Amino acid sequence: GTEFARSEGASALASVNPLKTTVEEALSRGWSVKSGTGTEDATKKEVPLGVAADANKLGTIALKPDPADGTADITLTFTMGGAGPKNKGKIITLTRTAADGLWKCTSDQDEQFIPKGCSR
Repeated sequence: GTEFARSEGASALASVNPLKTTVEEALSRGWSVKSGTGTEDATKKEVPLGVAADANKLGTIALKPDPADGTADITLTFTMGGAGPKNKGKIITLTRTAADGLWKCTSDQDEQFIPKGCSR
């Protein structure tokens, strides 16, 4: 009824959207990306995303595959387990397709709370 449903969606997207850059910069070096926080590992040539899975209390951030080397499709998901009733259990998915390097955003939210630039 009084849930902040549109702001929840915007907050979730804002937690994962910046990670596109992180991913591209790693792949441009020929390094892999791995989930979580920490330091670059020059032995395995892995760069962490730099963000904790629970950085945003609306939900959880995940990367697949983990680690990711750019030779397969990458997905970054925000799973809204901490959200109010309209958005609880919904998932925003950013996918980078390996064949062309393009990103897309899809959500299974109700259409009216899907953030700008994302589709069903």
